[PDB]
Amino acid sequence: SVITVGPYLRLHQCGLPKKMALELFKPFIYGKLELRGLATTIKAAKKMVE
Amino acid sequence: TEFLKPRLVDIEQVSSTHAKVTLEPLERGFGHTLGNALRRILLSSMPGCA
Amino acid sequence: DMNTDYTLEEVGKQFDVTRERIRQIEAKALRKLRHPSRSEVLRSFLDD
Amino acid sequence: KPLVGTGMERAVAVDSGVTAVAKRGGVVQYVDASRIVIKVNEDEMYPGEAGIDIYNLTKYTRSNQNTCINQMPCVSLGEPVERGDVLADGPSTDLGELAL
Amino acid sequence: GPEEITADIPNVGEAALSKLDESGIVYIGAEVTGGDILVGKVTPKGETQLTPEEKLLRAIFGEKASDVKDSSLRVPNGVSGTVIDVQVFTRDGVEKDKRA
Amino acid sequence: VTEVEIDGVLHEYSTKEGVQEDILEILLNLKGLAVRVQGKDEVILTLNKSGIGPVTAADITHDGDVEIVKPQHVICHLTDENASISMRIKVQRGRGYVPASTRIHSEEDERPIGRLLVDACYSPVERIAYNVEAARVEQRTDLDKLVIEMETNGTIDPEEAIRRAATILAEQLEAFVDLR
Amino acid sequence: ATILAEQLEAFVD
Amino acid sequence: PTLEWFLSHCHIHKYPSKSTLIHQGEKAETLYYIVKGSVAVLIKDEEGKEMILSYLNQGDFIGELGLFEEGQERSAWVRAKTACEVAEISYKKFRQLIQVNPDILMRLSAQMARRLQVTSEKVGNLAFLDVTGRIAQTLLNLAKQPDAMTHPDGMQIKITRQEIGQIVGCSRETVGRILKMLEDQNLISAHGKTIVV
Amino acid sequence: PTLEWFLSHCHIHKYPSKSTLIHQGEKAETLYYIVKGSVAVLIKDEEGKEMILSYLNQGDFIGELGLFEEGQERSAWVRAKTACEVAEISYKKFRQLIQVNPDILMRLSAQMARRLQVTSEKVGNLAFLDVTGRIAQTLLNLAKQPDAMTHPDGMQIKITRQEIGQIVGCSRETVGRILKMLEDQNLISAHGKTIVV
Amino acid sequence: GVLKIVKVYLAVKRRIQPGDKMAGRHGNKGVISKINPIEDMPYDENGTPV
Ligand SMILES: Nc1ncnc2c1ncn2[C@@H]1O[C@@H]2COP(=O)(O)O[C@H]2[C@H]1O
Ligand SMILES: Nc1ncnc2c1ncn2[C@@H]1O[C@@H]2COP(=O)(O)O[C@H]2[C@H]1O
Repeated sequence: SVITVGPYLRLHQCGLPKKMALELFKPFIYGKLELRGLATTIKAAKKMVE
Repeated sequence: TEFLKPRLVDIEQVSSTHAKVTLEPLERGFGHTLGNALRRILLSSMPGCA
Repeated sequence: DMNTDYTLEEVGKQFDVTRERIRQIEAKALRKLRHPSRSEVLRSFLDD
Repeated sequence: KPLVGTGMERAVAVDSGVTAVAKRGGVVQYVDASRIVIKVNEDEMYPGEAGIDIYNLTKYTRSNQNTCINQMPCVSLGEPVERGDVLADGPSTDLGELAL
Repeated sequence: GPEEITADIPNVGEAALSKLDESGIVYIGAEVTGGDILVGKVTPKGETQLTPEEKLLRAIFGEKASDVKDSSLRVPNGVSGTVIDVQVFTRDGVEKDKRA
Repeated sequence: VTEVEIDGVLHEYSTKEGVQEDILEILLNLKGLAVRVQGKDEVILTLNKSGIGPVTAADITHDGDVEIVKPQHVICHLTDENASISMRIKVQRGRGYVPASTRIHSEEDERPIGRLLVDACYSPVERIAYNVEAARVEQRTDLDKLVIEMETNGTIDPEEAIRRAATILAEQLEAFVDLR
Repeated sequence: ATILAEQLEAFVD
Repeated sequence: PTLEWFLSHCHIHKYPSKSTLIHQGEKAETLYYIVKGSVAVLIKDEEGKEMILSYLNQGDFIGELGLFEEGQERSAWVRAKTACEVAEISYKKFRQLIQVNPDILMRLSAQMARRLQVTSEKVGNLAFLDVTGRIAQTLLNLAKQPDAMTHPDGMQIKITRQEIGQIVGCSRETVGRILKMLEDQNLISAHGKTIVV
Repeated sequence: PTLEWFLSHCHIHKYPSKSTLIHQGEKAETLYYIVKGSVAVLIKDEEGKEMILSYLNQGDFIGELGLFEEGQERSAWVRAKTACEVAEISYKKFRQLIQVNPDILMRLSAQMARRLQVTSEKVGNLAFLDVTGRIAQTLLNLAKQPDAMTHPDGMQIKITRQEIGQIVGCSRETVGRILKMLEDQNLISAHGKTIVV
Repeated sequence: GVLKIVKVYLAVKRRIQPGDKMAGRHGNKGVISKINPIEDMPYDENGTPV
């Protein structure tokens, strides 16, 4: 992505448009939804994502 | 009208005099309003003996 | 579970005879499973 | 527009060919959100021809680089017109002068 | 055989169909977003087979099918906008499907 | 205004016969509009009109329980005489600039065609300043007087707003006195 | 904050 | 004519046989109209047999039941005996068009009157007639059902002692024997075909 | 409301209890409406044996299926079990009133939907249940219809056996028998009134 | 092999956000890192802010 500044930030921190991490952290979430069982399996997980 | 307010979240108290305040939530555009008028009156209106 | 797909006549020639009452068993099994208590682990594969 | 100029900018806005001009001075007959019609002056009019133009305009359309296109009048109707003048400004144009 | 287009699609939510004509095509004025359908196109399909597990699935819900495939147009992922204008081109020799 | 809708049109990018403007230019002639609704947080007004010449607020269908602030917030111009216009204009009450893009984002309630969403800037205020002159008491000349200059739309009483300032400031000040 | 409320006793009115 | 007007708003989805179109308990969101074909209603004994409430032909609507009210789920299973085309429109669309158009409610409510009327007829034939009387009532009333091959002495239909049962309600062998009995009264004739002599 | 504007030009009668308004076979000529009270709608077979198919309360229309088609015989006996205020509307002017105002038909058709639902349940549980289950569905639904008192933890009802004999249309002696057989099960406690735990 | 063709156009609009690049007439590039509520904007004697 294009970039910019966080003047407030500290060292370890970094701005992140969230969709990026969102789609990039999907199977974490799918294991996690099967774990919660809101999405008992993964079709419904993606549905509920939508 | 659909106002918001903050709740005093904590008084993290180091000492009797040296002390913190957490405070939230606010609508945006006020933390500086507050801090401005707060510190103005505190700096520019207080009685005492000397 | 197998590389096979066993079918009708052989069963009689293997098990004993029967063919039609198998069908009848089949339908009644659809009864006891279909009733929306076990049909839901499929019901989103209905959407497959 | 901008506000500081150099002077050329009028002379630029024309020979893009990006919008109509007054081929022949006249008066506006008809106006539309898409088009216009004029009456040509007699002296400019030639005998066999009726001497009226139409100008049908460029609405929302694309480039190679695929951005909007549109044209529209800077004028009113039932009013005189001198020749060579403009009819309609463009996506970045104003009174025959660029506006980006 | 010849491919074809019409509203008829299998395994549909009428949500998408709500905006498509009898020829299976969007009406103007609408707004759309990624994953919506634009035209229902389909292609003559052959036939195949499946695993015993999906067989077990289709065997109790009674899942039934046809011999044709979907090849329908959709909005790309991440995109949305307003429905304003279109066109169709058809052979001199091919029947111009009604709305053409 | 938060929405408008009209006869004869689908989408903003369309056009019309007998008109100078586009749709949206006229929408922008409307964003600069003022209303003083009395009882209601939302209405629809209506309009119908025909005949060559400008179309202003004078032409519209006013209901008596709302004060219009201008007759001549200019809107459009009829170029041709046979043209006619007929629209309805939904106004709400609110504050700020969550301009109904927020609504469609929040609301995929399946609307019909025609309903022109419009951006909302409920905020009435336009300009403001203050000056710290010296509130005269014969002794306490360190006292200060504040003169606040203001500019807004119509729709607004000054002392209404002032006492509302007092109201909400004190409401929050509760949390500074009462809740500790 | 109390004293500010005391500043504003004029104008809740 | 009014039908084609209705269909002008529809999506015709086509369904081969066995297409279990509706499942009872599905929510009701969609109206159906038979464009082409005929279809079977079905209700299941909660563990065992399901029974055919009736058969339906061209000209009529399906899923009308849930319309007037929210949270209305589907009443019965609905399976494609034959391959069929069904027209698809929704609710409020439909409510709007009823504001626009009359005569659908006329025809369909009169047909509901026939529905409840013949349901009374079947409740009566259930209560009063012994089973031979029931089967014989069926033998009459289906010769006049428009599916009857003209036979110069009687009416001929290709029932195989199966749907006579589902409509009457009985085991199949005893239907064999009471046909074997109506074989003896010069009323009926058969080869798996059937003729009402 | 709309109600009174309808009624103000209707020939109001007060019909006391048991009065046979309608003898079916009569040729339908006038629409009625229960302004107040309660009525039973019922039929017979030619040997005399008769069945109640419904009762209708204030808020309900009857003579409603004859209105549309001109000159067909009436459909069932309709006899006021109570002192009932009835409106009376000849069909020829009621059709004028429909031309003057629609939205009179959604509600009749909704309740015909309800009627055919429950009648389908009648025919089903007929096919299904030994009388035990039939009494089961009965005492359930009568503990659900809006005349059931509560016994603090339990639906009280007292709509006594003479009446339920006619509701299910069956011998009350077996009703008492199975009711005793359900008091064995303790789900019911019944003496004149039945209390459903 | 081609039998008839359809084509369509939608319309899309775009509005301003950080990361969107910006400049004038001197090489004077720049990118947005923030957009300011008008209150905390500095401003003049006449309140007419920047
Ligand atoms: N007794 C009956 N006779 C004829 N048709 C019926 C009967 N019961 C139900 N149906 C139809 O079967 C359908 C099943 O569910 P629907 O809600 O779609 O609407 C129902 C009616 O159209
Ligand atoms: N099986 C039934 N269950 C409930 N009510 C019925 C039944 N059959 C007929 N009715 C009622 O009896 C009425 C007789 O005349 P209608 O056909 O006008 O309308 C009929 C319904 O109101």
